[PDB]
Amino acid sequence: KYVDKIHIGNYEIDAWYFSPFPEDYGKQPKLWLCEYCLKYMKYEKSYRFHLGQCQWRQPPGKEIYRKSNISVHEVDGKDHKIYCQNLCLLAKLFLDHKTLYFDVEPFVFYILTEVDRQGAHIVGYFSKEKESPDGNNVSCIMILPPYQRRGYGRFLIAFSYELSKLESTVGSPEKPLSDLGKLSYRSYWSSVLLENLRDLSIKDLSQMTSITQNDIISTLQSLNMVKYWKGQHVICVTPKLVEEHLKSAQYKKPPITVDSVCLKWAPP
Ligand SMILES: Cc1cc(OC(C)C)cc(C(=O)NNS(=O)(=O)c2ccccc2)c1F
Ligand code: NA
Ligand SMILES: [Zn+2]
Repeated sequence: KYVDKIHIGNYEIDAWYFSPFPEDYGKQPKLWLCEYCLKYMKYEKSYRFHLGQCQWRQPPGKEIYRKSNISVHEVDGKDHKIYCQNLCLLAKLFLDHKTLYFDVEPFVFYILTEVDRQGAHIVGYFSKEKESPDGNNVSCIMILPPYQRRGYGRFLIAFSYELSKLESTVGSPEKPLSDLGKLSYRSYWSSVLLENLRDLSIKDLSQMTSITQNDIISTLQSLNMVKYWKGQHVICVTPKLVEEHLKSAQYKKPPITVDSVCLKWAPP
């Protein structure tokens, strides 16, 4: 019997996938998690006692982004191993393809929180390899179900590229993406490339956005905005076509933006 439901913060969330919590935790009807330190617990009564004792009110590590009540904390897997392991176990409940939960030292984790008077409330996160041979600027990216489709995943995607820009490098999320992750990346890539084309080669779009040329190309292909000439993909779009796409329906929700002025981060 697996964990099939969690209590975290004020949320109850059904699981989507197996996550390898220890077997005596899986047998319970519900797993209870501290939303701040991510300790997982077996019983409502151990949970209630923890909440009265636990002094964390935000993620560990350093706050590398803060604008109003939106916060990102950078957590080195080697300096906060238990926390990062608990995060990985939580994420695996909602990610089919994640496979790494306990060997977190090679990773840095970026925790998105929404802040009120009580504390910084976890919304989702992405992990990133400290050293990525493959040029992945995201390893796993997860938004908790009650926050999905509300602009938070777009924020974290945009955030992963802002770090890539600061590293003077392109990057791409590690494959395979979850289904919602796929739709989300395609929509983010469209928005960013279309906005840059409104206001340029494929290589220019790549250097301006840190989106890889392959991701740019496959995005422009889905928009039917690339020609092929003698073995080369070549952008082929009119300003009017760009605006037709941009004011269409799916680009209408106002984003949580990443304000680079509020990003406190130096490339390793
Ligand atoms: C990357 C990602 C992962 C995710 O978790 C899954 C893995 C369980 C959820 C989201 C998410 O919530 N997307 N919706 S969105 O933020 O409103 C958004 C609107 C427009 C363009 C991009 C995103 C997400 F982006
Ligand atoms: Na649910
Ligand atoms: Zn706690």
